Amino acid sequence: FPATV
Amino acid sequence: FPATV
Amino acid sequence: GAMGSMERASLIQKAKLAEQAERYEDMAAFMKGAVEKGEELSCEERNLLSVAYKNVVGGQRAAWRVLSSIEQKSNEEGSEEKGPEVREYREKVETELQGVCDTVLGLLDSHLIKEAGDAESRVFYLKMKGDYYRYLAEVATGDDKKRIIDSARSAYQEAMDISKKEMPPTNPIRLGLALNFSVFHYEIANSPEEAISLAKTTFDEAMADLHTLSEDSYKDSTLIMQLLRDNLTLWT
Amino acid sequence: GAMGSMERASLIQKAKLAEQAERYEDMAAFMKGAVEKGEELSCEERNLLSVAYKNVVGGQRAAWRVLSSIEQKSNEEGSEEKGPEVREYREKVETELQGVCDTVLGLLDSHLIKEAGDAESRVFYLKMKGDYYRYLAEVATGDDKKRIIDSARSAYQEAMDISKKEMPPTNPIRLGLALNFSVFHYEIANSPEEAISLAKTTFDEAMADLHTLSEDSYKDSTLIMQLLRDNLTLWT
Ligand SMILES: CC(C)(Oc1ccc(Cl)cc1)C(=O)N1CCC(CNC(=O)CCl)CC1
Ligand SMILES: CC(C)(Oc1ccc(Cl)cc1)C(=O)N1CCC(CNC(=O)CCl)CC1
Ligand SMILES: [Mg+2]
Ligand SMILES: [Mg+2]
Ligand SMILES: [Mg+2]
Ligand SMILES: [Mg+2]
Ligand SMILES: [Mg+2]
Ligand SMILES: [Mg+2]
Repeated sequence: FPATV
Repeated sequence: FPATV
Repeated sequence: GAMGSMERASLIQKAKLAEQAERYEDMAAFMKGAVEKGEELSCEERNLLSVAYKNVVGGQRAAWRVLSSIEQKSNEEGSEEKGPEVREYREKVETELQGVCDTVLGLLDSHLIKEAGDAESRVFYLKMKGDYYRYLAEVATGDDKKRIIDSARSAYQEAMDISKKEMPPTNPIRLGLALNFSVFHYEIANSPEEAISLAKTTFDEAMADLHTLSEDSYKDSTLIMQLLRDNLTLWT
Repeated sequence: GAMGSMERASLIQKAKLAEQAERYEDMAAFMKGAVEKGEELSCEERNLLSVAYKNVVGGQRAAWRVLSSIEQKSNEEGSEEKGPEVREYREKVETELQGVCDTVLGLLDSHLIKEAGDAESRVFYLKMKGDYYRYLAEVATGDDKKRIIDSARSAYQEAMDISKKEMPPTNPIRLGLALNFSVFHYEIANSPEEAISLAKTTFDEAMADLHTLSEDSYKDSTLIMQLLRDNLTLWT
């Protein structure tokens, strides 16, 4: 999965 | 801490 | 509210203790109590709220994905019928996840967003609104899926518009907002080109503004820039 | 019971799903429901029950230790008074921990132990009884601390006596029982020499019986033997 913050 | 199972 | 009898300061203290103990459900409950006191949140307090719910919903999303994968495999050809249990339990987790999202969205609507006038606070809360609509979108399959997606998009767009007007391109909230909106485009809106363009333009405009920063601000901004780069690498 | 309407087989299926999703509170609730159906548990089912509650209480113990350490530091000389919040929140976690222990002990007493006639089942449940009294002992400070410690000791001792009569020295339940009883001696009973003697004698008697085992049984027994060795290394 892609990075989120 | 020591190992337990 | 079960936290109605506890002092605001005590709720914030206990949220910090819960974080140290990795008790994120407790942390979230304490922060919900603090919000419900009705006062605006400071920067530190906003970040306690976000950390708490991020960790709670993150766990639920991870569990949901495990169960959804098992469910999808059960519905392939050649798969032996195992009854309704996988669907039931995925639904249970899903319903709990939706409940947490609804709770956060409720806090934002009553009344965090409307009282947030500074760009730093308003953008922070609008990013949260987009994020929790995005989590709802991840599990949505019905009459309202399009409206949930549009709610996420609208919240992110308002946050983007404010952030571009009111914050430097290296501001960590502005960067994190862009990072997440880019993921929204890629994973939810079926718009990978938009995702990639956003991540690239955000990275490049941040790069150009790093020279203005102290060492400590530089550290924060470059961390998020690296996440933008990681996504770009994943996607290209 | 909230699980009263769900089929036993469905509860077991869902416990396995919860394990895959790392949803250990759910796993424990499903297994409590399965126990409350009133039938004996198979070997696999006993291990689902233990895995579930081990993970739940393990998280609570870890949190308790974090909070107790913060509390102990607050009560040193030179420490600024921060009010009752650290104690309150440690107490909250403690009370939840005790509740989980009481729940497990209740399942064992109503009626898992009394219906367990085979050595494998009876030793397994008595080990659990010792373990959950040990967790109660870790947090006990009152009139009953000695009685809690004695309850742990008694359960472990009965398990040891059966295991020595009825199981080979390499049986993984017998080994794990000894491992944990040794830790009881070291950490709870203030008997480090007993802890060390038990671990050593257990290791050595297992070593001598490895030759009887298949490759797969050998793997299981040697894993626990290594834990005995690790503790001995920690303690000497
Ligand atoms: C991960 C990192 C570097 O950045 C972000 C960026 C955006 C979000 Cl929503 C969360 C984390 C981070 O933890 N921090 C610590 C908290 C800081 C909060 N700052 C503000 O509210 C006003 Cl600038 C951001 C950086
Ligand atoms: C860790 C390891 C190798 O051993 C133990 C030993 C004791 C306990 Cl209480 C738990 C784990 C292990 O996971 N397994 C898998 C489960 C097996 C269960 N066996 C029985 O009930 C009858 Cl022999 C033991 C080994
Ligand atoms: Mg007050
Ligand atoms: Mg649903
Ligand atoms: Mg653009
Ligand atoms: Mg039935
Ligand atoms: Mg107490
Ligand atoms: Mg002896």
